[PDB]
Amino acid sequence: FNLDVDSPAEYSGPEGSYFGFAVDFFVPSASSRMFLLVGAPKANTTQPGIVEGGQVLKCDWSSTRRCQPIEFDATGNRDYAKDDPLEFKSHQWFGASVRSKQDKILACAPLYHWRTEMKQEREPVGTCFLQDGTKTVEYAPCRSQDIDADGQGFCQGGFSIDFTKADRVLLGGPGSFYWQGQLISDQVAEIVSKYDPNVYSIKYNNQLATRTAQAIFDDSYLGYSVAVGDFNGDGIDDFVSGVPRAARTLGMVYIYDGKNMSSLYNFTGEQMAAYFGFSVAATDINGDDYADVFIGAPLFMDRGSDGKLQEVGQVSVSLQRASGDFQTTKLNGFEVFARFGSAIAPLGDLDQDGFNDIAIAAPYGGEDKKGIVYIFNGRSTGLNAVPSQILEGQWAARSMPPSFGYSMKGATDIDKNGYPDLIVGAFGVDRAILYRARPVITVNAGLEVYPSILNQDNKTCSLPGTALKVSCFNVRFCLKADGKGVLPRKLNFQVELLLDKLKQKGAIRRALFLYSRSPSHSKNMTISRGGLMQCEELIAYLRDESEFRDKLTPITIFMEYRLDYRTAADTTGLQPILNQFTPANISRQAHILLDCGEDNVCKPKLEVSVDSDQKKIYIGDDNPLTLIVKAQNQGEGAYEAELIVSIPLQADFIGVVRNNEALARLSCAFKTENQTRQVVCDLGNPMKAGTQLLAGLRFSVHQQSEMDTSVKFDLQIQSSNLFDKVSPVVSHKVDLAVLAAVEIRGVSSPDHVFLPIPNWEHKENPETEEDVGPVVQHIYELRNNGPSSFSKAMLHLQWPYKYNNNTLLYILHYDIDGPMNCTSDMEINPLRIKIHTLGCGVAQCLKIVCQVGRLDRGKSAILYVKSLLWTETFMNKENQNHSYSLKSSASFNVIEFPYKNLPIEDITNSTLVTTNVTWG
Amino acid sequence: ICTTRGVSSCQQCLAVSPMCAWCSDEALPLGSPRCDLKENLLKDNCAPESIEFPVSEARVLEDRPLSDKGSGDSSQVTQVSPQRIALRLRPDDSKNFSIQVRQVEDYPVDIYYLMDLSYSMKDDLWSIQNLGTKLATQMRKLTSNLRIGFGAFVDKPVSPYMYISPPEALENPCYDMKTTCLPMFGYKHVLTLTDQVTRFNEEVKKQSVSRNRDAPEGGFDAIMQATVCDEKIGWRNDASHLLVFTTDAKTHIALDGRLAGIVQPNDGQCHVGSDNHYSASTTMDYPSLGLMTEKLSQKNINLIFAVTENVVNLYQNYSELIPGTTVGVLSMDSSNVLQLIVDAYGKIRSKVELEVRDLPEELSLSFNATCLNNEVIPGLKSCMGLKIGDTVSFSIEAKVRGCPQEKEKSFTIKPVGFKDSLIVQVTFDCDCACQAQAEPNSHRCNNGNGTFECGVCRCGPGWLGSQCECSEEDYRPSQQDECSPREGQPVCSQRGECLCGQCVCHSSDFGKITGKYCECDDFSCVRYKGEMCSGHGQCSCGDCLCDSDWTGYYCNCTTRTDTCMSSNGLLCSGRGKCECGSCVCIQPGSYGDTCEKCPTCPDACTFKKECVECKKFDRGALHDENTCNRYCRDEIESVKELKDTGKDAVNCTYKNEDDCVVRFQYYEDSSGKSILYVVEEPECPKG
Ligand SMILES: *[C@@H]1O[C@H](CO)[C@@H](O[C@@H]2O[C@H](CO)[C@@H](O[C@@H]3O[C@H](CO[C@@H]4O[C@H](CO)[C@@H](O[C@H]5O[C@H](CO)[C@@H](O)[C@H](O)[C@@H]5O)[C@H](O)[C@@H]4O)[C@@H](O)[C@H](O[C@H]4O[C@H](CO)[C@@H](O)[C@H](O)[C@@H]4O)[C@@H]3O)[C@H](O)[C@H]2NC(C)=O)[C@H](O)[C@H]1NC(C)=O
Ligand SMILES: *[C@@H]1O[C@H](CO)[C@@H](O[C@@H]2O[C@H](CO)[C@@H](O[C@@H]3O[C@H](CO)[C@@H](O)[C@H](O)[C@@H]3O)[C@H](O)[C@H]2NC(C)=O)[C@H](O)[C@H]1NC(C)=O
Ligand SMILES: O=C(CCCCc1ccc2cccnc2n1)NCC[C@H](NC(=O)c1nc2ccccc2s1)C(=O)O
Ligand SMILES: *[C@@H]1O[C@H](CO)[C@@H](O[C@@H]2O[C@H](CO)[C@@H](O)[C@H](O)[C@H]2NC(C)=O)[C@H](O)[C@H]1NC(C)=O
Ligand SMILES: *[C@@H]1O[C@H](CO)[C@@H](O[C@@H]2O[C@H](CO)[C@@H](O)[C@H](O)[C@H]2NC(C)=O)[C@H](O)[C@H]1NC(C)=O
Ligand SMILES: *[C@@H]1O[C@H](CO)[C@@H](O[C@@H]2O[C@H](CO)[C@@H](O)[C@H](O)[C@H]2NC(C)=O)[C@H](O)[C@H]1NC(C)=O
Ligand SMILES: *[C@@H]1O[C@H](CO)[C@@H](O[C@@H]2O[C@H](CO)[C@@H](O)[C@H](O)[C@H]2NC(C)=O)[C@H](O)[C@H]1NC(C)=O
Ligand SMILES: *[C@@H]1O[C@H](CO)[C@@H](O)[C@H](O)[C@H]1NC(C)=O
Ligand SMILES: *[C@@H]1O[C@H](CO)[C@@H](O)[C@H](O)[C@H]1NC(C)=O
Ligand SMILES: *[C@@H]1O[C@H](CO)[C@@H](O)[C@H](O)[C@H]1NC(C)=O
Ligand SMILES: *[C@@H]1O[C@H](CO)[C@@H](O)[C@H](O)[C@H]1NC(C)=O
Ligand SMILES: *[C@@H]1O[C@H](CO)[C@@H](O)[C@H](O)[C@H]1NC(C)=O
Ligand SMILES: *[C@@H]1O[C@H](CO)[C@@H](O)[C@H](O)[C@H]1NC(C)=O
Ligand SMILES: *[C@@H]1O[C@H](CO)[C@@H](O)[C@H](O)[C@H]1NC(C)=O
Ligand SMILES: *[C@@H]1O[C@H](CO)[C@@H](O)[C@H](O)[C@H]1NC(C)=O
Ligand SMILES: [Mn+2]
Ligand SMILES: [Mn+2]
Ligand SMILES: [Mn+2]
Ligand SMILES: [Mn+2]
Ligand SMILES: [Mn+2]
Ligand SMILES: [Mn+2]
Ligand SMILES: [Mn+2]
Ligand SMILES: [Mn+2]
Repeated sequence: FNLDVDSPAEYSGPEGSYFGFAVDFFVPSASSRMFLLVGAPKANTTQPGIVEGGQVLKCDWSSTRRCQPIEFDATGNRDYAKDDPLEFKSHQWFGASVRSKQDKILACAPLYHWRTEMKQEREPVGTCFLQDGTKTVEYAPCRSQDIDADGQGFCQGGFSIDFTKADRVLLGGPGSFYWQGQLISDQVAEIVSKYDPNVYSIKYNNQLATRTAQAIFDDSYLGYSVAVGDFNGDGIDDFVSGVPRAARTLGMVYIYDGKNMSSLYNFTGEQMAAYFGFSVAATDINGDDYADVFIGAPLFMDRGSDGKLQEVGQVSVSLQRASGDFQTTKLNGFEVFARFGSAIAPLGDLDQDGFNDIAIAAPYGGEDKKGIVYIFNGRSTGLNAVPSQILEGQWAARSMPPSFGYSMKGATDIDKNGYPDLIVGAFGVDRAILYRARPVITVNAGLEVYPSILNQDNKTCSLPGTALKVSCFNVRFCLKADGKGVLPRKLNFQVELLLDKLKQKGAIRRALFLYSRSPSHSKNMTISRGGLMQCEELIAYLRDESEFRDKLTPITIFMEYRLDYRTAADTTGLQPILNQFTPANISRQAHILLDCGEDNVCKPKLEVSVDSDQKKIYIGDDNPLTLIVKAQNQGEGAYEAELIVSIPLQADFIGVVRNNEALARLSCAFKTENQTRQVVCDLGNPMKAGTQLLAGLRFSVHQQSEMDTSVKFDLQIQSSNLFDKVSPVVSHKVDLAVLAAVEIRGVSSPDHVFLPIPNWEHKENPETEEDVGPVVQHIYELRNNGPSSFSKAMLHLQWPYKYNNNTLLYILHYDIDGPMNCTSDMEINPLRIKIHTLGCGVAQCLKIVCQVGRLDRGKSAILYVKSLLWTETFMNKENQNHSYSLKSSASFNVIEFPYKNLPIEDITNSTLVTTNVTWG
Repeated sequence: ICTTRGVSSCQQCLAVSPMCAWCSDEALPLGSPRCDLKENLLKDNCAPESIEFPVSEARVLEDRPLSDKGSGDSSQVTQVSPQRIALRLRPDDSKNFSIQVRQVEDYPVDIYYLMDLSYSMKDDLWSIQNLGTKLATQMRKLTSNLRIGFGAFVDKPVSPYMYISPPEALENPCYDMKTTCLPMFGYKHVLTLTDQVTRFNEEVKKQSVSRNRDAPEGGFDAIMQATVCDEKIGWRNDASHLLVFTTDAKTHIALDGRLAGIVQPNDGQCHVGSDNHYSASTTMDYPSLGLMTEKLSQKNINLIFAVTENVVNLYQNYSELIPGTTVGVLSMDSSNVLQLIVDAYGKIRSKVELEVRDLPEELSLSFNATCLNNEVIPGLKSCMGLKIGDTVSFSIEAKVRGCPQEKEKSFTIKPVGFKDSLIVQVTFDCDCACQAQAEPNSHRCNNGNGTFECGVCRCGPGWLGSQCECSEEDYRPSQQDECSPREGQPVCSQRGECLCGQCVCHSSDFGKITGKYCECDDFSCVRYKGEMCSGHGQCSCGDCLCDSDWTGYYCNCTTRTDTCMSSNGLLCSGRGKCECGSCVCIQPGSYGDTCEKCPTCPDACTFKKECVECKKFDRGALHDENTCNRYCRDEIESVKELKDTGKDAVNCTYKNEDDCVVRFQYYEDSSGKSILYVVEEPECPKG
């Protein structure tokens, strides 16, 4: 929120040269000056015969706004023979990626082409140039003897680059091995010490590199983007890379170990062609010293209000825990065709609040599709999903989109203001903008009233105009401000005081300042940074006892303070800014003495009462939890009475009750500020004598820990009175309960078998599954619909195996689905076959007993019993023409719950499944 | 209400509710002729044609009848009716209207064959040498006015896609493989849509395949140019448009062009010049799914993905992101397109979904769809499983939230792909006509800025009402009553401290207070997860005014049904209702996000015999409801012996009401359709 947009730094390059396609800071160790590195591919150079070789310009913050190209190559195409070039170097896009460690500058040309030295070819291998002071080596790891498209000839190495914390480069080439992608990591020392101008293919020691893989991974574009960060405990930066076409163009992000180039973690997109992985970044956005992953899907389509798909792009925010797998949220764009997640730039800690901040850019959004950049502040809880500031491009669209925001770089304090700054490159208009952060000032102010209770018959101040005594009081307004970084010493504030703010724009003011004779006053204050809460005083007098007629309405003293632009740093108008979430006004209230007794003080007797209408709160779901409160004041008036409903962690207060006239409406509010969650409700200002108020407060409990037995609710009334200002803290609890509507259902498939079976013959010793009979399937499902879950249950299947020494339903096999094991008291399928009412009573029974694990609300457990109708026993002699109803039953018993120390008391039921065989 | 809490002035007396009304006087009955309801204002006085009670209308301005045949000189085929309705709404009101859409029997059809011409398509270009005239005979059975055209694509003619060296490969990219193929091209348009089907076969066999390096080919470049170059390609605005995309490989998506140095986003504009080639191929990136969806909808183009089995699952999941596009399995030699085109046209003509264009966000649209005989399906704007000649109806409701002075915008309601549309001209009346009286501000009510409104005078700093200015203590209360509409308790809303007979609502902070008794305010609404009206509705005097596509007391209930939609098409699989974008399963034992899971439900045998009985015996349930051949889209053919072919088949048996045993079989085919083989001559009792 503190980035200056009035007078930023304007940098421009030759038109048509994409000046700004890549940007970065240059902070050399051998100097105090700092520079801008602005890549400009397609720029023309003095290279003989090279058309649009590209440049990387060094622009200075010296206010001259002058950019000077860095001498990297300066040469033409080397020759493989006479009139036979080895490289081509034209339209190579040198400067498409520029990054720099402390003193070393790395720039690459991802469209550099190569002759391959074996056959006449033009393969986009790509090359880089690492410069350190005056020496310049060439780093082309993909310009190897692995030539063609199945090797590294189209690798385009240098498409994306990055440095690690210890002089190691991370280079991505999206074209290696038929566009599978490739990451190559080399020691900067190896890159410089092993450089040989007479060797086009150099082998480096300690070179880490991903290898080729199966063809199903082709056209994934690994190395499209790169970021570095630690994701194990080794302390060495690991490799992050986006694979936007992996997994059927779902997009993936690979994390490799920065030591042995072994895979660590994977991220996968949710929507095809959304280009999950176009942009990646790594920063600790939560102040927990664990690097957190940011992934960009600029073409992600979400659902609008209507429900249609709209392309807005989304950014994947993945916080890293010390245990492994991440906690990931999402963040969607705001305009269609804006490509929200196109660039993700860490900003260090922009506001110096203790948490790092990040910037995401929509290069084709905003007015006239000019480009927008959103700033997001970090918090303890992660990343604040609400943008804090929008940066809008200022330049028109001559030929192609200005693309403001297509490239960004931050986390470097180019001035000494103590706040990191930010570079944004357009490249559509060939410009680059440097936004400088303004210092943040946190100011707290106090307001006092001497005294807060006015007595009209206590005229002690003599009015200045005429010698008359009037009832008066004092108003003290203090002001203390401070902040980090480069700042002025004495700050100029403009404060405004308002007496009785409530009665305004038509009313009797009831209170004016003594000498000013006015209801308002101003003071030009000035304070120093370190502490020193300087204050000033003014006397205000109460109007005559018979001039306003309005008592019982508090006289609200109102102070508001602004800042004057007078104090700005020597940085040519870099004026500070107050803290984002801090109030620029503060209010106290004075009350006219009325009905406070002979003691001249109002002593109230506040009383809180809460009855138990709701009795049980069932674990597992959100429940309507309504508490009816009875707040009464059986004493003198209470100034600024409020009901303080301190709730538990699972409360989530919602609304107040309107449908009843027995309980009156109330103005309540939910606020968590100091170490506590609670609900505050206005009871009257002042809450007069008697005043028996009825009110209802609805809630919805999201239970906790599965081991608690109650939920806590503490209430008490509070007031600004001196004596007896509070009520006794009454508490009311409701008991957690267990309810689990468990049911068991069964079905037969088929539920009928018509005899005789077609094409059936009698094999006295069969193993076919066809010589036995048709397949009769029994499915039993145990489902736990209830809110509360259970941890252990039993299931008892009763199967009618035989009736008078011959089989009824020969069970072939039974399968399980869910947390359940089963065991049959008889050997199922003993013959090794491979792919009226007859119950487990009057017939011989085969039992299958099952042990069930934990079943939550949506989950269930299912037993599939695949049997065969033993045709031989029917239809033969005794059961010739008789209809039989084969009956199997299944009961369940819930024995344990994960809610020990709480009543459970049972769960049990049963059902049966029938398979009727008849003669047609 | 309208009798208190809303009588401040007109232009605001109407915004209270569609019930209130204002008046002039020709007199002034003090009494209580406030902003009362008509028939309560029409109880006392002031009705010499001065009521100022505007009612909302839905007058239609043109409704041509639905045609029976889409051919010939009985012009304006008129697949939709009505075609233009004038909508006139007052603040916070709504009116309903209807719209019918018909799949006309004989509607002209033009088919543009967009073919991949990479080397693997050599066998395909051969087997379609005569599949143009072969296509004419087949389509002729469904449309008498048929047009066809051809277009081809390979990929961007630039590295790393194009074979760039040796220099002898630019004229023969098949150089290092001892054969001949013509140089590659971005997108080639050869034949514009024409009714001469032999003219199609002539242009084919004049074409030859080319060669590319990387597997993905740029066809989204061609799909885009074939859609927005309707002039070059000749789409008939009165015809059903079919764009046939035939390829056997993956596709290049947007942002892939960065590798080739192409960073200019695709504009949805035509760039095929007189040379019939996509000129911007090498300078412009591939189009995104969002841009293709936008332009396919604007040009009424049906995209048909004719892809091979090896990549069919891919383009399937692509079509889920481009709604309205159908995919079809294509044989390796393109010997299947002819049957694939017909099967695709049947799918397209089977659905009707309404889309809304240029809808002013100030008002929201509800939809109740009538697809079957008379059974209405609320919350639906589309009908599924229709056949040509059918006609479906939709009832629509439009409601405004307040009302601006937007100067009568208009919007469009139409089905996707159709040229015909319903145009709705909205018009808001948010004030009485009396506030143009030309009695500016004058005599009778304190020359001190006074005024003369519609019959009252909202004075300046102190509006006594018909008089002015108890501005600072002038009073010694002389009208201290009526400020508490019970007069047995504190005289205001307790906020305002009544003076002047006009409770001056104080405490103007943390929002704004209003109302004649200060009863109303903002920020007094309810919370759902901690946000006021769930962050989806305005707060108007303790009541939420839900934004478009939100209902319920808390404005937390969506009107969307897409998250209720299953993989079969039906919402909640016909096993449950869809309440607030989530299913509530009704069939016992069913569960899941779309009630798709029900392992304890009856087998398919119990569900398919309902079709055997009504389709092959003309009886049983599903025939009394006349739903037989709307739910029984399965292909049924009475056969004999169930010849045990197929592993994903189930044999079913049952006894009909004639005591005979019927036997049949059920077979599905790998994302293809299903067939029921009913055994002729069931088994009945012997004589
Ligand atoms: C993050 O996501 C990444 C995205 O996929 C994950 O990456 C992938 O992990 C796979 C498993 O680790 C890995 O597959 C492994 O490859 C090795 C070696 O491959 C072969 O060597 C031969 C050529 O040099 C060829 O082997 C045969 O196989 C192919 C097809 O399989 C045939 O078509 C060939 O003709 C050839 O006969 C291959 O070309 C290949 O280069 C395999 O040995 C592994 O197989 C393992 O299981 C088999 C049994 O299935 C065992 O016999 C064997 O001992 C192995 O243990 C894997 O297939 C992918 O290459 C890799 N992809 C990339 C791009 O890196 C990554 O794992 C994930 N990480 C985390 C932490 O989640
Ligand atoms: C919008 O928000 C409201 C309030 O936060 C939601 O209302 C709560 O909904 C539940 C049921 O969904 C109501 O009742 C309780 O739930 C059990 C579940 O079996 C039900 O059987 C009972 O009938 C019982 O009342 C509850 O009263 C209601 N209000 C609360 C909890 O304050 C509403 O569901 C939300 N709607 C959407 C679409 O999110
Ligand atoms: O699919 C692709 C590229 C994927 C190849 C698979 C692969 C091969 C090796 C690998 C090594 C490491 C791991 N990954 C690898 N992956 N390319 C098709 C272009 C097509 N052309 C053609 O296939 C043909 N052209 C001719 C021309 C003359 C004679 C025969 C033929 S065959 C057209 O033009 O679109
Ligand atoms: C760099 O110089 C080259 C010199 O050729 C410029 O290229 C010419 O631009 C004209 C029109 O702008 C084209 O008609 C020519 O074909 C271009 N020449 C070549 C060899 O292609 C190029 O525009 C210059 N680039 C910049 C950024 O100024
Ligand atoms: C009468 O009113 C005067 C008005 O100022 C009161 O005086 C002050 O009291 C505050 C604290 O209550 C002190 O900080 C000031 O110094 C007092 N001013 C003086 C003493 O001049 C006084 O307390 C009131 N006395 C009553 C009501 O008995
Ligand atoms: C189902 O049987 C398995 C096999 O013994 C039980 O074991 C689980 O997993 C390993 C062995 O695979 C055991 O050492 C664990 O103690 C078991 N863990 C859990 C969570 O169950 C398993 O318990 C059985 N399930 C039930 C519901 O009884
Ligand atoms: C879609 O059907 C619903 C049916 O509920 C229509 O809504 C009405 O709202 C009440 C609220 O419960 C219903 O009980 C009544 O059936 C309807 N109110 C009436 C008729 O006054 C809704 O209007 C329909 N939508 C469309 C566009 O027709
Ligand atoms: C790779 O490195 C990690 C830690 O540095 C180690 O745990 C693992 O065993 C190593 N294995 C290989 C194959 O590099
Ligand atoms: C005072 O601060 C609040 C925020 O705390 C703000 O809403 C208000 O506009 C400020 N000025 C006032 C209340 O006059
Ligand atoms: C089997 O016969 C019993 C006899 O009471 C009947 O209740 C049951 O419904 C029959 N099973 C069927 C029809 O699947
Ligand atoms: C079944 O076998 C048992 C084996 O002990 C025998 O006792 C019984 O009599 C037999 N029953 C019939 C009906 O054959
Ligand atoms: C069994 O379930 C039925 C249906 O839900 C219920 O009415 C009955 O009370 C249950 N019996 C027991 C013992 O739980
Ligand atoms: C509203 O109801 C239906 C829409 O469901 C509509 O056809 C009808 O004309 C309307 N009726 C009234 C009284 O507005
Ligand atoms: C396509 O999407 C479905 C789900 O929509 C998924 O199950 C399947 O694996 C996907 N297949 C491909 C090839 O993308
Ligand atoms: C259908 O019935 C025939 C005749 O008995 C049998 O051969 C075939 O296997 C059955 N089909 C299936 C899928 O079981
Ligand atoms: Mn590490
Ligand atoms: Mn972290
Ligand atoms: Mn920060
Ligand atoms: Mn700075
Ligand atoms: Mn007292
Ligand atoms: Mn191809
Ligand atoms: Mn290609
Ligand atoms: Mn083929």
